[PDB]
Amino acid sequence: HLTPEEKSAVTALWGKVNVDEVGGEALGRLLVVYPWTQRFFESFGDLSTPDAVMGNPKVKAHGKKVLGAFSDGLAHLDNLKGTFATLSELHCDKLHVDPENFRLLGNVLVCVLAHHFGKEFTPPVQAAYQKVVAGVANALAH
Amino acid sequence: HLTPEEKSAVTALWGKVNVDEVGGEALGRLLVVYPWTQRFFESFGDLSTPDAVMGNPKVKAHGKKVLGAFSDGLAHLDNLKGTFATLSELHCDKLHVDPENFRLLGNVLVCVLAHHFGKEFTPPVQAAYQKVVAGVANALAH
Amino acid sequence: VLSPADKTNVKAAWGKVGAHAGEYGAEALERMFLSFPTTKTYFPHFDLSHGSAQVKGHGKKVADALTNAVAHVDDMPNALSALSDLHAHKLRVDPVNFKLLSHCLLVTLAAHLPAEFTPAVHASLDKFLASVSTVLTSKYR
Amino acid sequence: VLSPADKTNVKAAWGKVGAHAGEYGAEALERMFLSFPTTKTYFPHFDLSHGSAQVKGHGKKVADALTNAVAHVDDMPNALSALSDLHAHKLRVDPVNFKLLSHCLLVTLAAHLPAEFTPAVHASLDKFLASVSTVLTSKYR
Ligand code: HEM
Ligand code: HEM
Ligand code: HEM
Ligand code: HEM
Repeated sequence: HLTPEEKSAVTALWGKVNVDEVGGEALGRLLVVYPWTQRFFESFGDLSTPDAVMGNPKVKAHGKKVLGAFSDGLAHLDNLKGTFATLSELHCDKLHVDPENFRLLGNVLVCVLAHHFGKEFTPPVQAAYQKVVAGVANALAH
Repeated sequence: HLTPEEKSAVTALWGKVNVDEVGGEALGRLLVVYPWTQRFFESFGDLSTPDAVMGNPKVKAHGKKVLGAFSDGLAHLDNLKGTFATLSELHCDKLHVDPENFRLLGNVLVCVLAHHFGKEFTPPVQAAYQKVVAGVANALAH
Repeated sequence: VLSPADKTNVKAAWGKVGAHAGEYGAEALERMFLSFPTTKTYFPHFDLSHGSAQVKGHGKKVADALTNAVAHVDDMPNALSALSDLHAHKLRVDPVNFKLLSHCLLVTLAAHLPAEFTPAVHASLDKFLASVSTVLTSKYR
Repeated sequence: VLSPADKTNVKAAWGKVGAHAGEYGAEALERMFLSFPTTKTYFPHFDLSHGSAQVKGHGKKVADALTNAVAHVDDMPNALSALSDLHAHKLRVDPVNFKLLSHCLLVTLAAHLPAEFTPAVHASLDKFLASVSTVLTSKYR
């Protein structure tokens, strides 16, 4: 799927991602840009405005776990459907997350990386990350 | 996937489908209701109006082959991803049919069955066919 | 965006539905609950059994709303603003579910009104329901 | 449907793009061709190599059109009717491809204008591009 040069590109940039912040910024933007996804996080408290969403502690703590799982995916790019098997169960059996939403989060994460890295998120680097987030979206769909 | 009672329902109704007509009516409606799909059939001639589309001989002859393949699917409901493997290659390698379109044709076929069978296409029968056309759409996506 | 021909088609078709719009609304809901069971998660306090009087009454409300959407097909954001507040702000219905109920309504109209459900009408009805769906899922007020 | 706040957001953001709209249009096309290579099938007679002058000129045309869509955001069907004729009637572009170019434009604006691309603006821009996309893919004239 990925070329050896694509894998090196994806890896190098991921070494520079703040893993305390990026996950939250992505989950945060998902809730603001596609507001029906707020239904799945009713227990997280106040999600009433963008400023509320982006400052919610529980959104930040949960984005850290989401980004943790993307990291585990980048370490097992060849075996994504195995790395994410328990996680597909959870999103389908307990919640029923329509699989279109997994594709939306992947694309919000690419925007947040663009936002953080600027001119360093070149078209070739973006094209490598689009392959990884499509990978992850497909292994979550149950 | 299907219950033994669902399989019997799906089979009984399919025994009453006109296999010379239904395939064309479905392909015909796909081209009229979702007009960007006309791009994939430029060689078929005049597709300029609904009356033109529904009367095109080449649309009718091609709908017969599409319905032939749905029939082969209903005979191998347990092994759909094998029955359709060559066919997934063709729609992806030679054409690039976006897999959302496979889901649209399946839903147009359910409407045409509704249209032909009327009160006999009960909610339980429809729910069995939705499982079969989702099955087929997924085995075509490459 | 609806063409002028699309609007004539929808007005004529829905007109034929007539005083059966309630029963058609109820049948479409029953088809959606049976074919796509995740949709039941939006109606936890409902009785959703076959022949339920709650589904029958809800199907009537859904149909009356579509009748009104048809009569204000040029000004739909303004005629449906309260439904939009309910579906997009309060219930947070995922937009995928609107495609499902739209399909179940087309199936219901095809099974009951076969002579009206030509390919041209099918195409107009499908565009109408997508446009109604887009107003219901958008927060714009 | 855009809220009044969505419209203020889009006007302010696109205003900041300014005289860079051409270069942003070209970069978005290059991102879409590289990330989603099936889109190249719509441009068979183009040179699509990196730094191509045809892509640069096309990117400028796409950007000028979006500027005009922004200035007529209340009356978009009427301001974009010729583009709609081209994309829906003549080219028959599959609607999925509009989601792809919309994403590549958001990525381009995020990489170049980070201070403007807040979550509120991101949400407005995304709704604007979906609405432009719906007018381009509909036959209504
Ligand atoms: C696309 C990549 C996604 C990944 C990698 C991901 C990953 C995760 C992880 C790691 C958890 C926590 C698992 C645990 O602690 O046991 C989780 C939980 C959850 N995810 Fe996702 N997720 C994704 C997409 C989504 C989407 C699109 C939604 C909803 C629209 C969603 C809604 C949830 C919810 C509700 C939980 C449970 C949270 C809670 O109970 O507090 N996820 N996901
Ligand atoms: C969803 C179920 C579908 C099935 C079962 C199906 C089946 C078939 C079959 C059996 C063939 C002919 C194979 C052969 O003769 O070797 C074929 C060809 C083709 N299909 Fe499909 N198809 C489906 C969906 C679609 C869709 C959604 C499109 C386009 C939107 C499409 C476009 C084509 C085209 C262009 C050809 C080649 C026709 C030609 O060259 O004349 N198909 N398909
Ligand atoms: C054309 C599409 C739709 C129309 C016209 C429609 C119309 C309506 C109407 C008129 C109401 C009742 C309003 C009231 O009494 O205040 C309603 C309520 C509701 N709708 Fe929809 N609806 C549609 C689609 C959907 C879909 C797709 C879902 C979920 C799958 C949904 C879920 C609900 C729920 C949960 C209620 C509240 C029921 C209750 O609390 O009693 N609707 N809808
Ligand atoms: C916001 C979305 C889009 C905008 C504003 C847009 C705008 C334009 C404009 C202004 C033109 C040239 C019009 C002219 O010179 O007469 C054009 C042409 C064209 N567009 Fe688009 N477009 C968009 C999306 C797309 C997408 C998604 C595709 C395909 C993936 C596409 C394919 C084409 C093609 C093939 C041409 C013709 C190029 C040529 O023949 O020279 N467009 N578009």
